[PDB]
Amino acid sequence: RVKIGHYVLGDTLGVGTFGKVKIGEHQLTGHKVAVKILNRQKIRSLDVVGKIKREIQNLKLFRHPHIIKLYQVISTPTDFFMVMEYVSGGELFDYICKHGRVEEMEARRLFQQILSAVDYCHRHMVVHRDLKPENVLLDAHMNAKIADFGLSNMMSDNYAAPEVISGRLYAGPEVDIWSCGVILYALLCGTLPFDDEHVPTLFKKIRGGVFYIPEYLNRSVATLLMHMLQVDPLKRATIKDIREHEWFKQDLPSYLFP
Repeated sequence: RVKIGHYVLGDTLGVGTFGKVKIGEHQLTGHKVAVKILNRQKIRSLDVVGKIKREIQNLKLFRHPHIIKLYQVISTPTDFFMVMEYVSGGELFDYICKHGRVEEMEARRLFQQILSAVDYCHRHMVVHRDLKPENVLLDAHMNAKIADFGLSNMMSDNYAAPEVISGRLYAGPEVDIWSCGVILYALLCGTLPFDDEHVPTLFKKIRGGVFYIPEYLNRSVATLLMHMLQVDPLKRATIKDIREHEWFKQDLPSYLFP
């Protein structure tokens, strides 16, 4: 049984290809952390050590109320221990899959926190790492948190942008907006904007750029979504295009874009 300070490592929160994430618990106060364990032998084998090393150093600097905070890194000759903030409310996509669509006012609130987080990354993240929906979580207070814990791989019971699926070399921040578009749709509707049992038809839809907007959504939010999910990146919204929007400006806390 591995121990770090007063934190005793127990349950496995999520497993990725590079390593595992085990939840540790303070024995005295009951405070929880998330520890990403990265085996040296496994990551030398996958030849990704440098990339990870630099990702950690970058993350050390980060300071955002909606991105996962790295407290300290413990480096033993065999493993890397990344002690990070603990999240208790699981995935956002699982919450939507389980408890239906989100009330409009809450959909906006979560989306404001998410875009803020993506904006921080585009500003400070040196080499671009694409935003993935499975990396948007929820804390005890129902706030969105961006973390790489690999919960979607754990089992108990839209896919990619039009330029991504076309196989060309794409601009990351542009694909992130498209990715933020599907999340907003997921929030407001409870389903994914491009969805079909027949797979080749799914990609046709994504490349076609035509989707369904339910009658319960106003033109305002619909016209933001129609702008975020444009196939041609040259016409696709930027973060500031979203920030100047009628629907997005409403009840926006001024701290999210300082």
